[PDB]
Amino acid sequence: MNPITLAIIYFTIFLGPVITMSSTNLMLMWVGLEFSLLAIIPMLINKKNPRSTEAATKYFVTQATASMIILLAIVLNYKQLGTWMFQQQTNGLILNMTLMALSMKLGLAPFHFWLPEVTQGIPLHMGLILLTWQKIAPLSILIQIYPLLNSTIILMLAITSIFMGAWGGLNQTQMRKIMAYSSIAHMGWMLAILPYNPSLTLLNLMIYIILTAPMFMALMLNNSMTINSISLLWNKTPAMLTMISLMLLSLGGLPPLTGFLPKWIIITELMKNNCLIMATLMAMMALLNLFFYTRLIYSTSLTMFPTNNNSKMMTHQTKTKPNLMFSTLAIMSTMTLPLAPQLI
Amino acid sequence: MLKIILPSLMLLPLTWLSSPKKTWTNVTSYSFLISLTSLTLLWQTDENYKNFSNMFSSDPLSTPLIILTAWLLPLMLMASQNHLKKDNNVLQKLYISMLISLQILLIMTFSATELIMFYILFEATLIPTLIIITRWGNQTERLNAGIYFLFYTLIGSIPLLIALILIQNHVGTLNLMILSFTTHTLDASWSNNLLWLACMMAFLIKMPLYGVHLWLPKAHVEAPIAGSMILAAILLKLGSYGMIRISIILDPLTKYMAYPFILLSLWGMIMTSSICLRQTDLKSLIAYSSVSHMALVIASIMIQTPWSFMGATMLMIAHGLTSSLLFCLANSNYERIHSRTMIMARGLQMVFPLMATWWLMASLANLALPPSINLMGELFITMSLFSWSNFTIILMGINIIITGMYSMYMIITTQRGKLTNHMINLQPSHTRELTLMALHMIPLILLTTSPKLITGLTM
Amino acid sequence: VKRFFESYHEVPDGTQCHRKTYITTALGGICGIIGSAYSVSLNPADSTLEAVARVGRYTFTAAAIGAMFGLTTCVSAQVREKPDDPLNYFIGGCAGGLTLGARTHSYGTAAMGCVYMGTAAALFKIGKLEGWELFPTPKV
Amino acid sequence: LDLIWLEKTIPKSTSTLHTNMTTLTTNQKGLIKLYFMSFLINIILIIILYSINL
Amino acid sequence: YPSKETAHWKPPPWNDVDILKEKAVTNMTLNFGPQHPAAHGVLRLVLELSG
Amino acid sequence: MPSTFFNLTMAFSLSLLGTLMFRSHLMSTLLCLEGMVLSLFIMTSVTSLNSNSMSSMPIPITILVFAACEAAVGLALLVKVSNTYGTDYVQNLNLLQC
Amino acid sequence: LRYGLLAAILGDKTTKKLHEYSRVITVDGNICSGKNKLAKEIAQQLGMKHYPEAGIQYSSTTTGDGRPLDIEFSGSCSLEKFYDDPKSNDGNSYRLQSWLYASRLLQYADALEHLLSTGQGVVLERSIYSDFVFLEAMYNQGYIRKQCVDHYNEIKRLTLPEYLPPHAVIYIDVPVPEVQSRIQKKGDPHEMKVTSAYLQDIENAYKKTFLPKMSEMCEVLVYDSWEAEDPTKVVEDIEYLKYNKGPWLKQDDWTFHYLRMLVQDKTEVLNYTTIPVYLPEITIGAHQGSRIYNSFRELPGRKYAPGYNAEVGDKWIWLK
Ligand SMILES: CCCCCCCCCCCCO[C@@H]1O[C@H](CO)[C@@H](O[C@H]2O[C@H](CO)[C@@H](O)[C@H](O)[C@H]2O)[C@H](O)[C@H]1O
Ligand SMILES: CCCCCCCCCCCCO[C@@H]1O[C@H](CO)[C@@H](O[C@H]2O[C@H](CO)[C@@H](O)[C@H](O)[C@H]2O)[C@H](O)[C@H]1O
Repeated sequence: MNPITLAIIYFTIFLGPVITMSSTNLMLMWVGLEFSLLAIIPMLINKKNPRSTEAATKYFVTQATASMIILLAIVLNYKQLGTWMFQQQTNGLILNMTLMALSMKLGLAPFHFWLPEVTQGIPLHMGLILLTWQKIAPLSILIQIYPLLNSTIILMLAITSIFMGAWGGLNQTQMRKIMAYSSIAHMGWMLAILPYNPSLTLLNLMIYIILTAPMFMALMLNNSMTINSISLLWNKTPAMLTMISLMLLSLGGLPPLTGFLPKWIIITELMKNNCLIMATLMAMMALLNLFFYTRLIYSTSLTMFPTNNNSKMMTHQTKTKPNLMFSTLAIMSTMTLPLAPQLI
Repeated sequence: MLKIILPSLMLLPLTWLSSPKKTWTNVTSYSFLISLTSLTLLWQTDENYKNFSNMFSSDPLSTPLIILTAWLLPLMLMASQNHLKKDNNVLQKLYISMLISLQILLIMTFSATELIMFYILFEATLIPTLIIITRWGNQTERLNAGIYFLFYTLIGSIPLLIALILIQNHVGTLNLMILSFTTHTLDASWSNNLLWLACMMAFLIKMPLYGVHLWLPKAHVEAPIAGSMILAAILLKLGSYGMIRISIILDPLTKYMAYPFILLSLWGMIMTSSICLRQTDLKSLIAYSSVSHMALVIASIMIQTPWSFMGATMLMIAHGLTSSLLFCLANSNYERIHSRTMIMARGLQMVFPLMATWWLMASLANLALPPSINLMGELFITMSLFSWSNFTIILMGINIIITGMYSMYMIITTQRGKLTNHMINLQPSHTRELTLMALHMIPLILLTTSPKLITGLTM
Repeated sequence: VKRFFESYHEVPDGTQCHRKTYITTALGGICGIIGSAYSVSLNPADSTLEAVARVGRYTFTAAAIGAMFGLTTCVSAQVREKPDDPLNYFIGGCAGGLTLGARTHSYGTAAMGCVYMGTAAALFKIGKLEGWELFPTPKV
Repeated sequence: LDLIWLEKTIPKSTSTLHTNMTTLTTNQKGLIKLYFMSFLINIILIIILYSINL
Repeated sequence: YPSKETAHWKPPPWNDVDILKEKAVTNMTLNFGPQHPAAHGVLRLVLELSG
Repeated sequence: MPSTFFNLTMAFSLSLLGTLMFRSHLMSTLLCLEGMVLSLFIMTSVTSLNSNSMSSMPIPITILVFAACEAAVGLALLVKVSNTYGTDYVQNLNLLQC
Repeated sequence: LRYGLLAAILGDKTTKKLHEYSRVITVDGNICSGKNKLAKEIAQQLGMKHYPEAGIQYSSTTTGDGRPLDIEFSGSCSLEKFYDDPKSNDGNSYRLQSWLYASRLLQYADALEHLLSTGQGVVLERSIYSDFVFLEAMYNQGYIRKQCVDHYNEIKRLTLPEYLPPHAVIYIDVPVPEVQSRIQKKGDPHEMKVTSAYLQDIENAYKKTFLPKMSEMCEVLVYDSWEAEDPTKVVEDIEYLKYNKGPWLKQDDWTFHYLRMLVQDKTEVLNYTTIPVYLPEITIGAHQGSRIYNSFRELPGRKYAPGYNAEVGDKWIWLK
């Protein structure tokens, strides 16, 4: 890409979600969603290889179908109420269709199959964008209509997302697929508390982003797209092992780290609302994630996998890739539990 | 309490800023001084427990465990000075940091006033322990041992978190003093039974209970010497302490919900004392002896009497010292012959006359020789269980006989017989190792002299 | 309508066996139908006849599990007067798990299904008795 | 009991169950045809849920 | 965790580019002539065209 | 009005079904997406005309603008798929299973 | 201001710098053919930069102090050991070949960076395009295994397609008997052990796979020894070579920019040579790897980043 194209596509990517978050009109929220969908595809298919094209096509077809369902809901609400916004009197089926289509856009189970494949097929920075920035626009619409959503539908989607993410992450040797399934699990947690307290959904989104962006940056540091590839960190870049371990454990949700606070506060609010069974099931199944993160920690930081002869030439060279943002975000994602009351 | 906590934190910058030659000396000396400072908790001249702030407190149950935790860290640092002899200086400092961070977290846990803070710290202690076991073990099974140790705890801990959230929603607070003073009876509903189970399961697994103890022999066999030391000494007592604290709000359900676990502990103590008779690994033998001993603590805490609580506390402290001493003794031979098989080394008293004296003292404490605090705790637990039911004495006597048998069998196999002459590498005992054993034994003798310190809340 | 399912809680447990067994068989059949639908969709059969055979297998297995669960629960609660005790549901769940294991020809699956399904059924009975609600509405 | 049955009953059984579920769930063919058929099934299920719940 | 079905899978390429089979190009064949206005009536120009 | 809107809703549902159930051609799925767009445009236009809500008549045209942009992007992806594989069969697009 | 999109926008465009002699010229030939002299003369006469053939120590000489390092750091391979015992059992043969390919890839990155940054052409002796002849000779003579050949082919497939080929290739053809005679005349106690079959395999590879392939995209010039002597004739051929072929014609500023960004980060260049393929000949093992890595990081001028080693005279650390 040349500078004009880079500017004009990154501006569209940034503008889509901004328009959705700022719009009062459901049609303009849909316009923002379309902006995101159209602007991201060239960056997905930028490298031009069969996997890139396949990922781009899958993403496009899925997201276009979801956008059409959302537009159907918007148009039916317009027909019913003569207004371009969901009201308290909007029809339950219209709201259910909107919820299902937006969950398809997000990637919540069982509408999750496309997400790990599209994540696998694209470069790491594009995966970072897709799993962080592209989640804001669909979630904003839901957060605007949180008094109207169906708790039964949302909790079924949430528990299904937790179970499917936890089970998917176990079987994966691919780092991008593991990131995708982590995204599915955390989105299940985010959606579990939407009908009750969307402030906690925003908190979980923020902590998830602050954890995921550094993980993708660390992956990009050496293009470690596999467990065996990341295992060579002790030789290629030893200094990142401690922060990678802590970030993975925080994603898992071990208490002392910041990643605990979302699960803890969400369980608290669900219990306050008398959602004991679902809260217990979610907190119980969120341990498979700790397992398949601890496997990564074993392979990367707590052991030493075999290395190659050529990695000495790697050692010879000088590197300048880690930004100032990695340290900031990693520290904020791991060592911020003491400041818990401020976050909520 | 901050006067104990903060210097413990400052140990870490001391470790990372000290020169490579003086790091061990400085850290060990200042850990000893912090252990001395922690003795200010013993100045209780009234029945009003110490409450330093809204966040920390100290009772007769917490103070012994806090002092033991403060005391152990110098001993762990000393024990770790040989098998970390070859590692890089950064790696040695990382190990020291893990041990110091474990000390800080355990002291905070035992001084905690709220159950939720207790939970956060009691589960934060896992990360340093997993790191120590997996990153510094010697065998390929350390990874699976760490997985077991982590998930046995996590599975039981999640229900504990759910129960604590439920209690806070119902009552409005988790402060232990408020809960104790405003405690009310629990209706015997099925939901309340499930609450009882959720409150007790995490601690029972940590103890461990007889059915869910498989994670402990693995961890002890695969862990380094400091890992085994801290584990057996304090990480098992976390469960007993939590049970004692949280049982105050679960009455009267205990009276009928304790039967399954009282029975499990009473039978499993025999079933593990028996395994100790035919365990080939010395570390495994010590671990199973620990399981059998902790069965007594579980049973006494379950039956809940003034005698049972005091006996449980005394046995907690005595086992904390004695099991650590036994692990250090075993590691002394391991660092020389590089095998945990007990039959491999024999007649070692012919070449280590004084190490054999330490072996004998540790074994006598293990089998509970009067007037040792081991026997104080065991005898008072036995009396409380006898009052409970007069047929518990049968199981207690069987366990006593088996304990004597396996304790003396360890000595007869290792320190006695004909020397395994083919072992040319049996170097003379290190002054460091002898000092380690002496520091394990002297506090035991002094506490035997003055047992009033290690009685619990009840007496 | 769907009130056919909520009719399960009319007469106290231990009475109207045939009816409760019909309800539970319907529930099991519906679950098996959904599972077969997903299995045929993702992981397609090699032939249409094979797909229909797999749908039949799943539906019959699930219906048998549900029928056994209901029948065993009612028979237990009738043979022993205990009309509202979670142990009846635990026994029924174990019977359903044993049915699953038998139909699959697997002892390990039989035992694990017995334990898990018994626990799930006992928890369902406890929830019905104590007033828990799956999927509570936002009350805050 | 300690080396065989207490291993089979709790840790080994749990590990086997979840290793079976993971393989059952993550053997997807990678075909958008099948993925969208599953999405259609989900939509039908949601419609039925709403219809019978009123 | 291998499965009977996953047995036939293989790890993805280290760089996402796959070694894909050569693609046959089937350029259209046209019989320009002989009965064509511009073929001079007795020329069979066989053209392979891409578009 | 009522019967017309019911028929339009059913037509959109048919187009959505045609989109969800593939049939070995990406172009056909793109055409089904176009059909869904057409149904929605007709519904919005009919609703605006029936309500006399002249200020909401811009929205139908914006729907077409964005649907056309989406269709162009889809056709570009079809071009890329045909370049890669020789046809627009969705069977080929399965490299990401592993 | 390191090169980036900002620098490209503000200027620093490759097409602006390119001139008539902004080319890449690769001299090839069997062992002992005059490549060194021919390349030196071509570079001196055309103003281009001479790049001596990448060896076992190219990376160490190009980074850090510039001094050669211990072989434990520089690849644990030995050409003398290869010639003494070609069919070793520690895989010195394939370890040497893979290390040499990695060094040649690094040198090609350096040469491309120099050309694109300054516009001055580069004269290289052999390159990543002709490296495979030695591997093929090894496999034909039985010095390595099919698995080693597959691993080499995979790394080449991962790395080579990302860079532009040389503009001109200059092959000095000298027959195997004369190669052998020249080797004996030089008198290297280890090199003299090379069998004639190995040299014939190298020549066969050069004449079967290399030259026909490179003729597709580059400008090829084949010379005999009597023409390779008197390098002025070769330079006179190059000076009138017309380049109307290859991938260099379809490049533009915003393709040179991304090629430069790739070639500017030496870590990214060698990223794929270190793929975790567990070939015994190349796998190190954790204990030796950590030992060697710590010993290396304890070398002078290697503990920290280049500008931050007070031991080697770096200054103003506290404000850097
Ligand atoms: C009462 C509730 C509390 C109890 C909760 C119990 C949960 C514990 C789950 C811990 C999971 C342990 O997961 C463990 O994974 C290791 C991998 O190292 C497997 O390891 C083993 O797998 C199989 C045997 O089954 C062998 O082929 C393999 O060589 C061996 O390593 C164990 O079989 C499995 O048990
Ligand atoms: C009650 C809810 C609690 C859920 C969470 C509790 C933690 C459970 C962890 C489940 C995952 C355990 O993951 C465990 O991985 C190990 C290897 O690491 C697998 O071990 C495997 O070893 C080899 C292959 O390597 C196979 O021959 C063997 O049959 C298999 O067991 C176990 O089969 C799997 O069970």
